[PDB]
Amino acid sequence: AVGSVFLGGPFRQLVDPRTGVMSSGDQNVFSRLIEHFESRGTTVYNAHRREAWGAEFLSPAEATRLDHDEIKAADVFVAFPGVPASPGTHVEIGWASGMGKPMVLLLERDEDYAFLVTGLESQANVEILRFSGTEEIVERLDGAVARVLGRAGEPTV
Amino acid sequence: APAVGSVFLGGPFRQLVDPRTGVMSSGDQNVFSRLIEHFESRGTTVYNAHRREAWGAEFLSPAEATRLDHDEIKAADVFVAFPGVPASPGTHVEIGWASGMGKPMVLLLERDEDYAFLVTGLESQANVEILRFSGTEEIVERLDGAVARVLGR
Ligand SMILES: Nc1ccn([C@@H]2O[C@H](COP(=O)(O)O)[C@@H](O)[C@H]2O)c(=O)n1
Ligand SMILES: Nc1ccn([C@@H]2O[C@H](COP(=O)(O)O)[C@@H](O)[C@H]2O)c(=O)n1
Repeated sequence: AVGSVFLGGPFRQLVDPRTGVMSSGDQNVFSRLIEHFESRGTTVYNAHRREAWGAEFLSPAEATRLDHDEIKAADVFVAFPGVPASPGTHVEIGWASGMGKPMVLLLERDEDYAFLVTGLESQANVEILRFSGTEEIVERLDGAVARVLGRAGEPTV
Repeated sequence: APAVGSVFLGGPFRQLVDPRTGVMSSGDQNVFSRLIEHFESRGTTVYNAHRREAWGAEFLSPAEATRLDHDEIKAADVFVAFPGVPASPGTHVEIGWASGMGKPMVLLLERDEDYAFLVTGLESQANVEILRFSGTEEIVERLDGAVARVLGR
């Protein structure tokens, strides 16, 4: 029941400078979430896959425009803010919250996140999904997406 | 040049609070204070969390901080911020709020340090001017010109 999702998360910090690409492992976490949605026929926008995991980077101007456009187009925004913080994902969190996009933020359990990320709870249309592994995310994500989509339009601060 | 009514000043906060004392260092408070005074002495109202929260001694809750910052950014004529090295998580959220609402922005980038693609990419896709700097005096000398240019659009 979800037409499209934008999936965000750390990119630069995950690129191995020796290889110019994200590891198999980091690619796998994003790929699990991408396939989770795509298997239901949902369109998934994701820069990491788009840019061949770091091998075919866009220019900063192109990356920025395309990401904003894809977030605007998508029904829901799902993202890992990152530990340490992903600068681009944090910009994206600002774009999405500022435009009233339904959001699911994937936060590592027992890690500290920014005041301006956790403070979005109850003030933007956001659900926080704390996780201790990728399987937990896969198990809980559909419920969280459905809830924030169900709230789209409810007034928020 | 356009009249400048108000500025929201952002930058690293958590990473600058000395865990030994619970407050920002003198040197760090001074950077923000100089920029605040720069604007206020020129008739411009300044919104700034660092001063508001007593340099770390009087933090707001995450919810209050988030709401107040978003509201003050929405209110302000221009957004001026240090994205930080290393990146300030909250300032990057604020950069997203400001760019997303089409706010005139001046981003203060340390010269010869690397910043994010989605920050430098704003230079051409949003109403932003990047001001690279090697010291506080350079920022103070160049800020009015940068503000005038973004406010003019
Ligand atoms: N080359 C890049 C770098 C970041 N980004 C966007 O910003 C986020 C990652 O930011 P970082 O590289 O700063 O961690 C991703 O969610 C992605 O959408 C991008 O689309 N292309
Ligand atoms: N307690 C806090 C923490 C962050 N912030 C906002 O976010 C930025 C700082 O983010 P960090 O603390 O993540 O570096 C500032 O520009 C400030 O406006 C705040 O207003 N109050």
